[PDB]
Amino acid sequence: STPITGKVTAVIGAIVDVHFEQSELPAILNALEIKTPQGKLVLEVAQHLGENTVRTIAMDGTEGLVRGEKVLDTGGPISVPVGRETLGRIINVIGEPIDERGPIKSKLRKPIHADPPSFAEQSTSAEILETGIKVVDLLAPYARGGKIGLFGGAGVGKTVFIQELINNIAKAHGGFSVFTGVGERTREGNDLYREMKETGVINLEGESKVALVFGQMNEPPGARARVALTGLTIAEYFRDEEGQDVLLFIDNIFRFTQAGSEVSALLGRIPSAVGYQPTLATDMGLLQERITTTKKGSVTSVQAVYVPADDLTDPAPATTFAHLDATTVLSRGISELGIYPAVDPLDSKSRLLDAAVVGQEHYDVASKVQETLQTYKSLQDIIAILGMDELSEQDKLTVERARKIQRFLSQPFAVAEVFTGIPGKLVRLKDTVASFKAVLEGKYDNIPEHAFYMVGGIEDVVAKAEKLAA
Amino acid sequence: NVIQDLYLRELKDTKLAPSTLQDAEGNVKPWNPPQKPNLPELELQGPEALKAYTEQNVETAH
Amino acid sequence: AKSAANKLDWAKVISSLRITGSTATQLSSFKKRNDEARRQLLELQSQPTEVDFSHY
Amino acid sequence: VRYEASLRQLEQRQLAKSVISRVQSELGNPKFQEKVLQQSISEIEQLLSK
Amino acid sequence: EVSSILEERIKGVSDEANLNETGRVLAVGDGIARVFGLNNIQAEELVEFSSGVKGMALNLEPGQVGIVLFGSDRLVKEGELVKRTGNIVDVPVGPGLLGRVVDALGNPIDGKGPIDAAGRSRAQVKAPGILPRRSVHEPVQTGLKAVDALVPIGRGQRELIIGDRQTGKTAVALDTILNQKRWNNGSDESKKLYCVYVAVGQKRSTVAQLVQTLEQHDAMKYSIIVAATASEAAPLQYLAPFTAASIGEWFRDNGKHALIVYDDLSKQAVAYRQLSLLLRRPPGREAYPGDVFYLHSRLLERAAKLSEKEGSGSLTALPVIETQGGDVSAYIPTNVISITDGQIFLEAELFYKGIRPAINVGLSVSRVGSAAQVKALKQVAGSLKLFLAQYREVAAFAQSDLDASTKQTLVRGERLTQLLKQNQYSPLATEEQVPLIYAGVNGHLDGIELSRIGEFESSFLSYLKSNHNELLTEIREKGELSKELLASLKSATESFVAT
Repeated sequence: STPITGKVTAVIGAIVDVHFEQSELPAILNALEIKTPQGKLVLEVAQHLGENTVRTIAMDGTEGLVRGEKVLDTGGPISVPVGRETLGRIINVIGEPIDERGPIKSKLRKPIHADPPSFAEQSTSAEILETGIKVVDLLAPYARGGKIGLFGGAGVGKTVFIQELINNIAKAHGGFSVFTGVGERTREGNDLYREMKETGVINLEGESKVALVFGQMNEPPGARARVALTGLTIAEYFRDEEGQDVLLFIDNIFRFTQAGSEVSALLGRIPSAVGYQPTLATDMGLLQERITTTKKGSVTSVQAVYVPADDLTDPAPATTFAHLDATTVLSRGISELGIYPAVDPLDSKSRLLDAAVVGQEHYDVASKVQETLQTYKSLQDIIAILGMDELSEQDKLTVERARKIQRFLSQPFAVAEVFTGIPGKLVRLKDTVASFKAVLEGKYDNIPEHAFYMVGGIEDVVAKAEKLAA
Repeated sequence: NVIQDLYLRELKDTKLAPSTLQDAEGNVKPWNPPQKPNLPELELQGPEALKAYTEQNVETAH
Repeated sequence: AKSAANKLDWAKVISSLRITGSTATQLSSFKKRNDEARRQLLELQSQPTEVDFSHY
Repeated sequence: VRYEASLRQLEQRQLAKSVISRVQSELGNPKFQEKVLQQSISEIEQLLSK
Repeated sequence: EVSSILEERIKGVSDEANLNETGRVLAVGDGIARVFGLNNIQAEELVEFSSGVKGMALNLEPGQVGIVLFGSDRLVKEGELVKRTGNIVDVPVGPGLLGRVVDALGNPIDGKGPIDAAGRSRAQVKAPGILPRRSVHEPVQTGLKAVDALVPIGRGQRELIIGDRQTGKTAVALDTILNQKRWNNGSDESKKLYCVYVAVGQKRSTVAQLVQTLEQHDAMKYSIIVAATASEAAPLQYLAPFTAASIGEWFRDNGKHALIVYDDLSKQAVAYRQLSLLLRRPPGREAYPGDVFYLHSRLLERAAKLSEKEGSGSLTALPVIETQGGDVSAYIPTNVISITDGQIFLEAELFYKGIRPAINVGLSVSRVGSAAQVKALKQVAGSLKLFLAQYREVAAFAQSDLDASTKQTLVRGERLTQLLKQNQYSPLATEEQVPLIYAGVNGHLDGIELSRIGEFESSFLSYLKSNHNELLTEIREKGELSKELLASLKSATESFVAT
C-alpha cells in the first residue's frame, strides 16, 4: 500500500527490526501492520537506528516470521475503534472483538496515545463516591472522579472485590464503566464475562453500562503494555467525547509493571531497581495523569495492584502508591477471620478523611472507630500473654465493642453468594454512619459479637440477635 | 510570502457561528426567584402562654 | 445588649441555685441565650446583599 | 460567565479548524508558486545582507 | 477577536532563519537523539528541533552530539533539523512569578498571563562563597509551635523535612507557607519571605488542589509555584530545582529573604536515575546515580544567607525527602542528611495516633536551632526541651504504681503533647505561642484535664486577648519576655486557670 515498505531484518524475539527505504520516513510511536496468516501483526515503532532501520516492538507473536518481509505502516499510534457501540463488547489490543458481535466502532477510531490533560484543563472535585460497602464507606470515603487503588498481596479475591464494586456501584451509577484486564487469566475472564452477563451490566439486548477490554497474559509483553493504553483511551472517549462520567477499572497494574519492565530490557534500556524499568515513573505518570476529573467529564478508576510478597517497600508498588488518590490494603489475616471485605482498616487511607470534608460527625465517629479497633489490636498482646481479664473493665468494654465492630465490618457480599452463599448488603452512607455511631455509644453491646458477624446494618444486627436468640 | 497569505486568509475568511441565548440558558444556571418576606420569627404569641406561665409557676419549690 | 441579657442570665442561674422550682427558668434563659448567640451567627452569616454588577 | 469563557475557548478552537481548511487552500493554490517566488527573492535579499 | 490578536502576532514573526549551524538527527531512540552538526554548541545549550522539541546537550561526543530531549519523542523521527538556539537554559527571574504557577521553561501552566518578570537568568550558577555569607541569626517562624520551639529555624539555611510517604508531608510544609502570610503582610522584606514551592513529580490534580487551597488562604501573591508535575519530563524534573533556585536568586540578590521548599528531591533522584541510565552512565549505590550526591550538593549550597556587604539576604530552604520505609539509612537519605544542616523527621506512629504535627522530637534537630529562635520563646521553652526528655523516658512508664515524680512527669508530659498538637492547615501567631507554653512550664496546664486542654487553649487565647492584648502586643513587639511580663503571665494564667 503505502510507499513505506520495510523488510524485516532481525527477529530477535518481540524486537523486530525493519528496514524501511531511504525515501520513506517513519516516526516514533507509529504502528506498523504486517499482513500475516496470523491476522496483521502490529509492530510499534520505538526507535530509529539509522538509514531508515527502526527497532519496533511486536504486539502479537513472532513465530514463523521471515526476515525480508514487506511491512506496511498504519502511520501513527495504534487505532482502536471508539463509539458508544463499544459498550458491552470485548475489545482486544488492536481493537478486534473477543465478544464476536462483529464490527466494533461507531463511525470512529482513535489513536491510543494521547497526552495527559494540562494543569489548565484540570478541574478539582470533592465529590464523594459511595461504595455501599459500609466499612469501605466509613473508614475509607471514596471520591467521584478519584483514582481508587486496590493495593494488596497475592490474588486477595482481587477480581472478587472489583465484582462487588461493579455489583453495587456500577448498577447504581448511570455513566459507563470500563473493565480493563491486563494479562488477567482466562478462567477469571470467563467468570467475569459470564458474571457481568448475569448481573446484566453487559445487557445482551440494549446498551451495557460497562465496556470490556480483556487482556490475557498469554499475549506477548508488548500487547500487555498497550492493552493499558487502549483501555485508557476508551475511558477518555467516554469522558470527553461522550461527555459522561465513567468508572474506569483496571486490573492488575503490577502486570502492567512487569510487562513494562520486560520490554524495557528488550529495548536495551537497562532495567532499573529490582529489575523495574528506568522509565517506570514517567510511564506511570502518563497513565495516571491521563485518568483525572476534567471539565469534560469525571472518571473514577479502581486499579488493582499486586504487591509482590506483600512488600510495598518494593519500588514498583511504592511508586504506584504515590500516584493514586484513594489507597486500600487488603490483608490476609482479616480474610482468614472470615471478614469480607478483607481490608485491614488500619491499613486503609483515603484522601477524603478531612474533618469537615467528610463531615464533623462522620470524622469524629471515624476517629473513635479507629481508636476502638486500634485499642483491640494494641491490647491483643496483653490479652494474649498477660490474659484477657487482667485488663481494665473500661479496656475490656472497648475490646468487646471492637469485637462487635470487627464483625460489624463483615458484610456478606452479593458476589459471595458463590463464595459464601450469603447475599449482599447495600447499606446507605448515612445509615452506616448512624449504625456505627450507635455501636460506639454502646447501645448495642447487648447484642452478641456474632450477631454482627456476616450481617448488614443495625436492623439486620438486631434481627440476627433475635435469630440467634430464637 | 506565506506570512502575509496566512494573515490574509485567516482574517478574511474568519467564520463565527453565534450560539442562541436559549442554548446559553441550558449551559448556565438560571436565576433563582425572590425569597419572599414570609412570616417573621415571633415568640410569646397567644395568651395561652401567659395564663400557663403565671399559673404553672405561681410558686417555687419549698 | 445580648451581653446584658446573658450577664443577667448567669446571675440568675446562681440566684436560681439558691432557690428551687426555678430550675427550668434557667433552661428558658438558656434557650433565649442560645438564640441570641445564634442570631449573631445569623447576622455574621450575612453574605453580600447585592449583586457584584461592577466587576461581573 | 462560565459558559461565556467556555464559549470563547470553543469559538477559537472551532475557528482554528477553519484555519486548517485555509491552510489546505493555500498549499493547493499557485499562490504556493507565487509566494515561493517571493520567499526565494526574500531569501536572496536577506542572505545577501549576510 | 482574540483570534485577530494572535494573527497579528504571527504576522509579527518573519525573522531571517539563517541558522549558522543546524543539525540533523542521525538516529533518535529513547529521547536520546544523536545529531550530526552543532559544531560550536555550548554544553547544556538549548536546542530547538523541527518538532519544536527543546533539549539540553549533556553529551558532546566527537562524532555525534547527544541531545537529551525535554520534549516527547512522539513527533521526533530521524533526520530532524536541529536548530541551535545558542542559549543555555534560562528562566524568567523577578517578582513577576508571585502568585504564578509556572513550568520550568517559565510557561504559566495556570495561564495567569505570560510571565513578565525582571530578567531571564540561567538555571545553573555556582553557590555563594565563604566570605559572601554571614551567619544566621534571623529567625523565621513557621506558625507551627513545635517547629518554632523544638527545632527553631532561621534564614538561608537547609534543614530537612524527611518523613514517610503521603503522611501529608506536603501538609506539614504548606502550614509554614501559610504562616508566612502574616509576616508577608509585615513591611520588612526579611519578614517578607517570598516562598517558592517546587512541586516535583506531583500530579496536576494534586497541585491543582494545592493551588486552590493557596488561593483559599490568599497566599498566591508571595507564593511562587515551580511545577514539574508527574507527567513533566525527566530533564524538566532534573533542572527543576536548579531553575527554581535562580528565581530565588533575584530575591536573594535584592537582599530580601525567601523560602524555597524542594518537595521531594527523592523524585528528583529518580529522574536523574532515568537520565543517567538513558545515557548509560553506571547507576550508583542503590541504583541511584553516583553523582546524585554531587547533584544535590550543587543545589543545596545555593541556599544561603548572604553577607551584609552582599546586602543581608537569603534563600532559606527546606528540602523534603520521602522515606520509603522510614529508612534514613537509605542511600539518598543518608547522603542528604550529611549535606544538610538539620533534619526534621516526622514519626508515622504519631501521625497514625492522630498527633499532627507528627514530628519525632528526638530525630529532629536543627543545628542553627536556638540562634534563630525568638528570645521570648527561647526563655519559655528551654524548660520544654528538658520536660519532654523526661517525658520520653517516662513514656515507657505508661505501662501502674509509679514514683510520684514519674507520675507527675507523665501527667505534665501528656498535657504538653496535646498542647503541641495543632490542627493541620491552621497556623498560630508567635505572640500566642509564648503564653501557652509558659503556662505548661509553670505546670498550670498540668492540673487542667486533658480533654479540657483544647477548650482551655482557645479560651485562654481569647481570655488573654480580652484581658491583656496590651501584654500580647507588647510581648509580640518586644520579642523578649521580661521578668515583669513573665510575672504578669503567671498571674494571668492563674486567673484563667481559676476559670
